[PDB]
Amino acid sequence: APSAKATAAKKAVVKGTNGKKALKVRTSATFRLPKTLKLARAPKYASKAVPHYNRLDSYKVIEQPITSET
Amino acid sequence: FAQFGDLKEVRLARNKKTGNSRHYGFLEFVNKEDAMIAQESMNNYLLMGHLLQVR
Repeated sequence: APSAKATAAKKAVVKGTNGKKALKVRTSATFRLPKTLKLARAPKYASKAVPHYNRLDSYKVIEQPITSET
Repeated sequence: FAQFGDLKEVRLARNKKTGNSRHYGFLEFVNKEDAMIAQESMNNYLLMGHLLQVR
């Protein structure tokens, strides 16, 4: 005979009935990388230790006027 | 032992004097196969510091 009630109890005592896994169905036939975190650049030091002063100020932009006859 | 099948009848050993158990007993559930699978399961089963043996 099967002793059907016992076979449940058979696996019960030696394993502990935690035999059911769960699965999540992947409807997509493919698989790509999960959108896991991408953290933010918060350094210890700064990259060049000084904000550079303005390189292209106006007094540098205009180099000369012209005094010519056109 | 209901769990291992329908049990027919059970009986254990109690003292006839200040009645308490001498720590053994007997059983038949119905079947030979039920008996042997229960034995295979609980052959050397454990609990606090007795351990059941079965025949």
